[PDB]
Amino acid sequence: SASAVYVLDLKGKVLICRNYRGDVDMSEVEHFMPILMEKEEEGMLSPILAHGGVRFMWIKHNNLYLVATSKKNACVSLVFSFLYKVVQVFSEYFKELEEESIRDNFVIIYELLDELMDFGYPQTTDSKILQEYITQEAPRPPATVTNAVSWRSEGIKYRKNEVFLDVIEAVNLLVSANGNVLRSEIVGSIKMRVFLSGMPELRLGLNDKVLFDNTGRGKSKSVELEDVKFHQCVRLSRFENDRTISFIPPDGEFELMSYRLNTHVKPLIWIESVIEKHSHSRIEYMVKAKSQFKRRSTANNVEIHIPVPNDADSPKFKTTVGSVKWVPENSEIVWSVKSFPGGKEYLMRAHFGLPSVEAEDKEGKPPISVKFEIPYFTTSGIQVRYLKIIEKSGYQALPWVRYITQNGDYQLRTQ
Amino acid sequence: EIFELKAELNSDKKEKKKEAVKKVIASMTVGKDVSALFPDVVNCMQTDNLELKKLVYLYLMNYAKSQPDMAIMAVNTFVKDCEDPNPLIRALAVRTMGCIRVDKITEYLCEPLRKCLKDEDPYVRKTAAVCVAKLHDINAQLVEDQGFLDTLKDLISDSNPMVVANAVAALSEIAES
Amino acid sequence: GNIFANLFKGLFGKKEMRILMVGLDAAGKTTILYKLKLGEIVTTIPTIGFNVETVEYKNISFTVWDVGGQDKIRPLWRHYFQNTQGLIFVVDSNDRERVNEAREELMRMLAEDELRDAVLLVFANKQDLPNAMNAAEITDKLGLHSLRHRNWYIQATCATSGDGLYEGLDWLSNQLRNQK
Amino acid sequence: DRKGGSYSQAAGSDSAQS
Ligand SMILES: Nc1nc2c(ncn2[C@@H]2O[C@H](COP(=O)(O)OP(=O)(O)OP(=O)(O)O)[C@@H](O)[C@H]2O)c(=O)[nH]1
Ligand SMILES: [Mg+2]
Repeated sequence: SASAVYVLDLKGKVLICRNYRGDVDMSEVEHFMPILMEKEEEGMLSPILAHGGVRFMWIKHNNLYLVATSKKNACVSLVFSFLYKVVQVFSEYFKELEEESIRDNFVIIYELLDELMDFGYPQTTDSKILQEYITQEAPRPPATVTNAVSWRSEGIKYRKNEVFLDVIEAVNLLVSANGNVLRSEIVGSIKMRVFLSGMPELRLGLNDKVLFDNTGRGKSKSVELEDVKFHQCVRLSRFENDRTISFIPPDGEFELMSYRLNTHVKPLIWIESVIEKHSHSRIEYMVKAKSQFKRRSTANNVEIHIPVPNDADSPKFKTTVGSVKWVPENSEIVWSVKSFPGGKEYLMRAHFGLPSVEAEDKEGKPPISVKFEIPYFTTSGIQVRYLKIIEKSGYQALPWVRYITQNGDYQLRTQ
Repeated sequence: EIFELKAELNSDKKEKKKEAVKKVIASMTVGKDVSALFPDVVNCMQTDNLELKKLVYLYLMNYAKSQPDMAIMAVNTFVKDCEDPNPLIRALAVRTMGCIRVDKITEYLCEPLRKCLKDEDPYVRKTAAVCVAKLHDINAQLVEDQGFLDTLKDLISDSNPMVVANAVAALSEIAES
Repeated sequence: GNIFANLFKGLFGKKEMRILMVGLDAAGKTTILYKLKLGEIVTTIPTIGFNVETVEYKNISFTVWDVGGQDKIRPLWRHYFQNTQGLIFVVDSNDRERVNEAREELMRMLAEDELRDAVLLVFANKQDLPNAMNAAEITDKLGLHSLRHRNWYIQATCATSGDGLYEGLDWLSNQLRNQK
Repeated sequence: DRKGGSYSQAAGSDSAQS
């Protein structure tokens, strides 16, 4: 229940503001910057600010803080969801999120803000629906918003019915300094870019453990996602009733389902680091990377980031496979490898000097993270069974899907 | 500057009026007190272009509290726009009527609110519910006298499920206060 | 410079002209404007603000800005006085009590230096009952014959019937346009 | 070709489930 949502700037200037209830004065935005500065300097800065009896909830955007001032005890989660929807709509309409587009599309930006929410209650949240009624280059509102199906616009015609799916896998491993993995969770991502004619109702079917157990086929390799979230077009009733993933696919790229469950398998890449750091004399980087993934899968664009000393200079890299580049801005050395086949063993030996004068304050030990991304690999083993594409007119669809395995929160605690 | 903008707004050229409106909107967003030109834009308010109508409505909403006396020359325009065949125009008029913080403005908008309460368009119904909720928040006594509680309650048991949800949220907000 | 484009535009008609819609409330000003623009007797709510419309006749688009006779809208007629070339006063011959108020409003409107190039335009509204006066009694009561330096003409127009609107439009066009 | 795994055809439903 934010009183007014406004877009700020890096210098405190409000790029654009739009009051929705009028219960909060527009002059409260000026005091938001001093409050944020005081909070940052004291460690008490939070996204939800508080200016007396009015709370100024702000979200750190790409270039401006989306401050949504509120007065009463409005839904904080609702305000955050509205801000996220507004950010997504702006990203869809404008490819750049900065001051260049804030002051360049004000005529359409004001109309979009007015149409999105009224009296603090959001009304329009579909990017396609908003673009079909408000454009920067007006007819009556589309019937899709009024109709029940607000995620599948009717009347869409295409020459070919091709849908491109993406089995995105995020391998996150939380390995402590002792060598044991604490947080090892893999989050699935079933995103399909449906581009067909009409409003087909997708019938999602995969090798789900629950579905296999219900059907009596709980003996093969089935993916048991701890948390499964359906898309907006996905009908929750069918999933709760018999796990039937039946919903109208959206026009374009959208996230249908996103699995999320813990992983009990060995890490895809095993990286062991050795720190032979002398006392203000030199530093040793005994970094050894072992590929725990299958040899048939290659980790393309593998970049194992090893944090080097903050004051370290004149470093020498003695590795075997993969180029090592030291970035002064990042204050770390990334063991970048173009192609990392499974089972490969890469050994590196870093050596650099240190300044004679000791550092005044400590810099910490940031965890070492790798950027391995091996496509065409299904670590979870979940295989899609079928995709029920049904249309009233009747057409032969040719859906496609690709499985991509990447490294997410794969951070290894430093020694 | 100000004189040139006023002269452009007091002209019969649609391109010049649109340029003046865009300049006024840019000045207002940049931090320029354009409330002094609100009476000049009052005459150039009833325009066929929807882009200019939205800018005029936004200027009136942002310049309603600053110049409540000058806002009395927009009740007729709001009444005329409340019966526009285009659902977008009707929704914009309903939103602007509830967004104007005028004590004497909402009194004359009760009839348009009652007319738009039974709007067949789900977007029109949602806009009418939002306007009723805004009027109740601004004046609970006025909302009670207009008898919008019965209309809001019956909106829940109708079609336009998004409009039903908007009406339910409006009723909860009215009951919350 | 060359005026070939102006001559070409004037050969087929380029003049538009202007007009004003003022008078007391319930004097047929809104009805007169609707008849000029549309041509039918449509019932409308009182003009709280103002009505803007244009009528094309004789190749001239004489736009008329209707102004209500309400107390809160009577002082708002000064906003339309800027960039205005014509002024039409709506008389209420059937409202004897409001006749004095209408005459006072007309005198106040005509007593402004800004509204000097607009000739008087008095329409005998409510010309449907026997109580309505003629074209000379109304002018004599309003004192239009003593308004020097103003082209004021008394015309009787009935909103329900529509007769006399053409005569008033022709008189306004003659007062504004003085060409062949 | 495309990085991250080549696109593969998908079926319509579980043919072995009737
Ligand atoms: N029925 C009828 N009404 C007439 C006639 N002549 C004048 N009128 C008046 O014309 C009025 C029409 O009202 P409006 O359309 O609002 O125009 P108006 O007279 O200027 O009134 P306002 O717009 O409120 O200032 C009626 O109220 C009548 O009082 C007539 O011949 N028949
Ligand atoms: Mg009128």
